[PDB]
Amino acid sequence: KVFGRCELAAAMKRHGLDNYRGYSLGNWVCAAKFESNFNTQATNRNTDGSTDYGILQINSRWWCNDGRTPGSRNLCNIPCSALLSSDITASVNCAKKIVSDGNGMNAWVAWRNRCKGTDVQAWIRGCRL
Repeated sequence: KVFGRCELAAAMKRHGLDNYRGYSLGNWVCAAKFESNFNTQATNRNTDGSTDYGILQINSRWWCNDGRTPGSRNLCNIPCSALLSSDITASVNCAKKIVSDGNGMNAWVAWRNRCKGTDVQAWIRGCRL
């Protein structure tokens, strides 16, 4: 599923991501935008053999199991495919764990290189939340 911006913001908010660990909703939406372009089915192979899955490009070496990432951990205890569902519940729950890991949203390379320090509020402008 390819979410609309305001649609994703609404879902992310309902799921409790707004201000989660101090990150305003705009940060989350911004990250999703540059990580997957709001596409829950987005998958990207990484040089290390792992693969990023879903709307927030959750990695298979640490967070989910895809059956082809040696030395993987599956910290979110979930098949990576669950991170591709139209129902972002799995991605959100997993994301919550990732952001709480210690480096905050810096865990999302796209967020750090394209969202961090910018006016992320712009990502939720016009949305009815």
